[PDB]
Amino acid sequence: VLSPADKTNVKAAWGKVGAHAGEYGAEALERMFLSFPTTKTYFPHFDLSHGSAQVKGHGKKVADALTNAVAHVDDMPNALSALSDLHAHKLRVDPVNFKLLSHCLLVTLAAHLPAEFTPAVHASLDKFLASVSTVLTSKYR
Amino acid sequence: VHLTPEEKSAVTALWGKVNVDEVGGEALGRLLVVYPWTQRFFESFGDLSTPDAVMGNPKVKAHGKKVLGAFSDGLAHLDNLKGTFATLSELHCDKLHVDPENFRLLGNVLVCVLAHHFGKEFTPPVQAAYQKVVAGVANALAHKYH
Amino acid sequence: PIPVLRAVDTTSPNIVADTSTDREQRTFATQGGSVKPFTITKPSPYIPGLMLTNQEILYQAPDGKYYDFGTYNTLIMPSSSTSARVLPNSHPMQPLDSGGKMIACCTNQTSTGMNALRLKSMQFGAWMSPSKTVSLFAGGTPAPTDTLQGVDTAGRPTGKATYEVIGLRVKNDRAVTSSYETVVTGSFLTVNFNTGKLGGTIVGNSEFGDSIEMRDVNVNGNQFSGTASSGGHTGQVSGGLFAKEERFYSGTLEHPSGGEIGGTVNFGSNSPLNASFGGTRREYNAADTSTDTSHLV
Ligand code: HEM
Ligand code: HEM
Repeated sequence: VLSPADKTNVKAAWGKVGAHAGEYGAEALERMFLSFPTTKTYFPHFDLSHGSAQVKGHGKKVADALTNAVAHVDDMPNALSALSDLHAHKLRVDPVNFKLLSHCLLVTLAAHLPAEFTPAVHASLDKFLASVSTVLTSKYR
Repeated sequence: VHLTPEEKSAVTALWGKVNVDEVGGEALGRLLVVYPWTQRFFESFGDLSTPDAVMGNPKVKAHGKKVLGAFSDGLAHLDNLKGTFATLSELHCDKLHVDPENFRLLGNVLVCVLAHHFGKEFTPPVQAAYQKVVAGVANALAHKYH
Repeated sequence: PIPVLRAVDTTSPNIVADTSTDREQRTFATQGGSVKPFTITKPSPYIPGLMLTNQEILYQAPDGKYYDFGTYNTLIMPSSSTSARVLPNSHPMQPLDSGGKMIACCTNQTSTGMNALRLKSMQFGAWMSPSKTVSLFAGGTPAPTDTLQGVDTAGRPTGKATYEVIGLRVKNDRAVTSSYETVVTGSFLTVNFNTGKLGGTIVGNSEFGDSIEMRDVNVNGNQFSGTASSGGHTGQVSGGLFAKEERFYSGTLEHPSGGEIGGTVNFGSNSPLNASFGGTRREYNAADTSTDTSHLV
């Protein structure tokens, strides 16, 4: 459960990402695929090499979805229903994979936002990402 | 842990810039702030009620120094982490009963602290290398549960 | 007692001077001295039998000798006990083999809390001769003008940027520094790329002496120069923007060049008022249309 502090911390930090969100998105995916190569199994016919436009494209989708989450931080179950359909109903992603990508997003954010990635903000981003994850991994139709 | 030449030089080149009196206290501090139940293991350290309190707790900083010390030790013995960490594994598992999930969590907060300090030098392959190290350490520290 | 710093032997096959155009260093110095690019191959203290090769910078003093940046020739690191950080206003210089003394801003090691000490593409400080004359300096990787802020859109620099800096003098065989506290108290310089001007004040104290106020300073590409004043004297400002642009690992532009800044202020031949300074970009905005040097907040 996010605190009120947690919500503003997440809005502020993610607000700073601005129109580089697709780049943060793609870098977190690249970090995931390299650090944890079992995660690649979910993308069986992607090009997952260093340059890949496909990873880039996908990263922007992920990053935009998170921006949508941040904008609807109070009612994420309703906001993210279609993505829960995809990840829990269709794809059946093991939740461990969401911890892996969440960790990689945190690392991406630490590397690019060193003023903003304080201990308190790190704490909120982690809680936020865990909450997003829970929603995308739940069947609640 | 097998590191590649490129990986190994990358890890060590970054490790060389780590301020060994501060970075350990940082990582431990973030553990206590991001995963607050870990505070219970350090009830003896006094005020941990606040992120600033935590991060400025001199016993946190002191104790962090020792945990980084152990990771530094680890870097010289990547091929015998279990042996090297045997005494510590007994302390943490048999005596404190730390849930081993928390060893993985600290490994990961340390990785976040590295990236925080080194920014664009903490490239995806450099991270992947550090993941192998922190996973090695956590598993070695958990050995007595296995 | 502080140990004696011995000159680096650049004759070693481990230390090899860097003649690439992209590693070209620029230095502003009251009485000579320059920062100089090397590739340096050294063993790791953490894994034996390794040799690590990295790009680095050394300081060449006026007497011709080269020095590295280490614990003892850099500004006392502020204490970490509280959330708060104070920079001590007075610091010892490190005695050299030559008779001289040295101070510089920072090492390449990690730290927290005080951004103006976390320089990655430049150094500043002072060298004192065996004769007690001082050459103050500031030097580094100049900010390539093709990737200054506004250039992507407008083909020339545009907007404003605001930097947080520390000034340094030498007084009584000690390095003395402008007031710096976490900001709570610091020194801010703002570049206006619309007008080509630089404004701001290096805030003095008991030890540093009087503040240095930027009076009329013009900016052109990645250089600036002009006048400052301090305690009714006029000094000459010379300086530059530093640091290459920052890119995402994709190659896309993340931050423009010139994320660091530095210079000297010269009040007179061997005047003890003479200063170096350096610092880091705290806010920028290419689409700013303001025509003054008021600070970004
Ligand atoms: C913050 C976490 C995540 C977010 C916000 C997210 C978001 C999305 C979005 C927006 C899409 C595309 C839906 C569309 O096309 O409109 C998508 C597709 C996908 N996601 Fe996720 N996702 C996340 C985590 C994961 C993880 C951890 C995995 C697997 C390891 C995963 C696997 C996939 C796959 C396989 C697709 C479909 C790609 C295809 O077309 O083949 N996702 N995700
Ligand atoms: C890889 C992770 C870790 C490493 C390398 C590590 C290392 C160490 C080291 C070197 C000591 C000092 C023991 C001595 O002086 O002989 C220690 C003590 C301790 N560790 Fe850890 N540790 C880790 C993770 C954890 C975690 C996750 C917790 C709790 C959540 C924890 C709780 C403690 C406690 C409570 C002590 C106190 C011992 C005492 O006060 O007598 N450690 N650890």
